[PDB]
Amino acid sequence: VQAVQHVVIGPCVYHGTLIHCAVKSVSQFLTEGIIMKDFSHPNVLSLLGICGSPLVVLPYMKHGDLRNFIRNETHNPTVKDLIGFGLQVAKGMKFLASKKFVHRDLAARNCMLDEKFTVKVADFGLARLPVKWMALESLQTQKFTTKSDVWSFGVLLWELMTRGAPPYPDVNTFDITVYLLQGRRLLQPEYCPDPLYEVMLKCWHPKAEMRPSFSELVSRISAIFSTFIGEHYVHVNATY
Ligand SMILES: O=C(NCCN1CCOCC1)Nc1nc2ccc(Sc3nnc4ccc(-c5ccc(F)cc5)nn34)cc2s1
Repeated sequence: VQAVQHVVIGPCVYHGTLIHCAVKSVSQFLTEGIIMKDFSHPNVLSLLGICGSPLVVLPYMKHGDLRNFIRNETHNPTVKDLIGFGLQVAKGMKFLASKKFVHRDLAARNCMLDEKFTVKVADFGLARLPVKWMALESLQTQKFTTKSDVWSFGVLLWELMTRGAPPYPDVNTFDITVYLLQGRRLLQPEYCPDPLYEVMLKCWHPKAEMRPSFSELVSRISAIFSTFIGEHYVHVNATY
C-alpha cells in the first residue's frame, strides 16, 4: 500500500527531465518497480521512478546502446577500450548474479553507454528467443540460468572484439543448435587477444557448472585489461 511510495514520482519512450531521462509508457506494476528499484550498481541500468499513464522513468544514456557505439565507423576503440566495456558488463552481471537475477537476454544491443562511457547492463525489469546468444542446454530446455547468462556474456565479448559483428552470420537461427552440436564455437576475432579467447571458450563450456562465475570473469578480465595501454586500434572485418 505505502510500500511503493519511495518508487513513485509526480511533477514507447520519450525524453524527460528529473536529470535527463527516458520516459516509457496495476498491483504487478507496483511490486515490480519496488523489486527493480532495489537494484543499484554502476554497471546496471537504474530505475529512477514510476508514474498515472503509466510511466517508467530511466536514466537517459548519452551514447545509446553498446552494439551501435562499437559499430560506428567514426569511433576508434582500442583493444583496451573494448576489453574495458567487457569488464564493465562482467561487473554488472556479477551484481545481478548476486541478486539471483537471471538476465536471459544479455547481448551488446542490451547494454548502454552514459556520458562518462560507463556501460550499464539494461533490458531487464520494467525497462524490458535470442538463439545466437543462448547456451546449448537453454536451446534444448528453454530454461535459463546464471551459467547460461555466462555463455551469452562470452558471445557479448565476441561482439565486443569484432566491433558489433553478428554472431554466426552464415548460420540461420533455426539451425544454430545442430551447428553447435557438431563441435563448433565462434572463431577468434582478429583483434581478440589469445587470453580473452580462452575466456570466451571457458564461458562456452559444454557443462554449465564448469563455466566460470561472473566473479571469476571480473577478476580474470580485470587482469588481462591491465596489460593493455590503448595502443591497438580495432578495425572492422570485411566479411561481417
Ligand atoms: O538513445 C540514446 N542515446 C542516443 C545515442 N545516439 C546514437 C545515435 O548517434 C547519436 C547518439 N540514449 C538512450 N537512453 C535510453 C535509456 C532507456 C531507454 S528505454 C530502455 N530500457 N532498457 C533498454 C535497453 C536497450 C534499449 C535500447 C536498445 C537499442 C537502442 F538503439 C536504444 C535503446 N533501450 N532500453 C532508451 C534509451 S535511448
